[PDB]
This record gives sequence, C-alpha cells and structure tokens, in this order.
Amino acid sequence: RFLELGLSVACICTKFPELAYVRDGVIQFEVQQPMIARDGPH
Amino acid sequence: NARVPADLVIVGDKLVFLEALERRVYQATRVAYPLIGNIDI
Amino acid sequence: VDQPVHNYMVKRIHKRSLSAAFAIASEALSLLSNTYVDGTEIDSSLRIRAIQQMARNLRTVLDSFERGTADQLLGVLLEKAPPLSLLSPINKFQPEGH
Amino acid sequence: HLNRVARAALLSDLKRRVCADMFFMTRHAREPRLISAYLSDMVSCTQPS
Repeated sequence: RFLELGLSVACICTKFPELAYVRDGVIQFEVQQPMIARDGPH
Repeated sequence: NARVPADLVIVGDKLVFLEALERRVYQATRVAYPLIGNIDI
Repeated sequence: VDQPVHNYMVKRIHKRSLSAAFAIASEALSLLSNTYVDGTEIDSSLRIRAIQQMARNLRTVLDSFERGTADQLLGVLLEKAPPLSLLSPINKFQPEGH
Repeated sequence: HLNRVARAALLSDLKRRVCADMFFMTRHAREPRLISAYLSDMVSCTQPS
C-alpha cells in the first residue's frame, strides 16, 4: 500500500493537480545571516 | 534560578559542565573557533 | 625553628571592549523620516518593510554582544592556560618549592 | 577567509579520503568497534534549520 508502510512522509502537502495552467515556479527562501565580529583586531 | 538543558558529566569527584560550543555559537559564519591551534615540530 | 609567613598579592584589571555595526540605506532612511509621504497606501507598505528591515537587523546586532561574550571568554581562557603536559608533573612530583 | 594552505591541499589532505576506508561488508568477517567509525559518524552530524 501507500499509507501504513513506508514509502512517504519527507515531502510537503501543497497544491496543483492539474498542474500547469501553472506556468511558472522559481521558488526560494533566504537565510539571514547575523552580526559576527570576533574578539580581537580582525 | 532557571532550568536549562545541558549535559553534565562526573569525572573524578567533580561535576563539570561538558560544553562543546561550536553549534550555538561560531556557527555558519566567519569566526575562528579556538581549540584548533597549531603546533610546530 | 620556623616562623609563620603571610603573603600579599595585587592584581590589576585589563580592559577590552566589543562593537558591532548596523546600517540603514538612504531609501529606508527617507521612508522612515516621513519627509516625502504622499498619504497613500503604496508607501505605507514600503515604510512597513523598512521598519521590518530595521528590526531584522537591530535584532541581531544586539543579540551579537551576548553571543560574543562567550568568544571573549574562550580567547582569554586559551591565552591563560599553561599546558597540562607541563603543569601535571610540576605539582605532583614536586611538593613545596625552592 | 583562507589562503593557499587548505584546498591546494584539497588533493594532499582530502585524497587521504583517497587512500584508507571503504565499501562495507564481507571479507574480514570479524570486526565491531570501527565499522561504525563511518556507519556510527556519517548518519547524524551538524547545524540546524
């Protein structure tokens, strides 16, 4: 089967069956990176 | 006082913190994690 | 016949400091100063974005000092410690001194 | 912010990773305290998100 086995939980439920009236996905996400400075004259 | 998750190992007769701060601090970035010094032979 | 001894020691403080930088672009500064507001929704969104950027920066420029004190302590402790391979035989094999 | 000491030796240290230890199972039928030294150190390791 495909409930009780395993062959899936690492994905995400989001949505398009009929797909491609959707052209168009370049989908992304950032990372911010915060303030480093060291200790010492660098 | 406040409860805080950290690992404490008993060695000899003294209870000492066992901190390996490389993950919480110095992480994904531009700082020299010390304890990686070099020796000359 | 031995007579008892007193010892006096004096240590002096050492000074360091910590700094961090924090910038806002001219676009955001002009939005925040409320000089060129047109009283329309389209600039309210931009001003809110500028405020959120100020936030997402000032956050971590101030979180930085707490996360930096640890680095300072590691630096001073590494500079402070003599190696074990030389400290151990000194204090075990040698009782008192002189 | 490193110089020409780490990756000019990317072929002189890594290619260590070019000379010792290997593809698991079945000639030396005989060893449990390092088979999990790349088995017990490759599955769970670093930084979060």
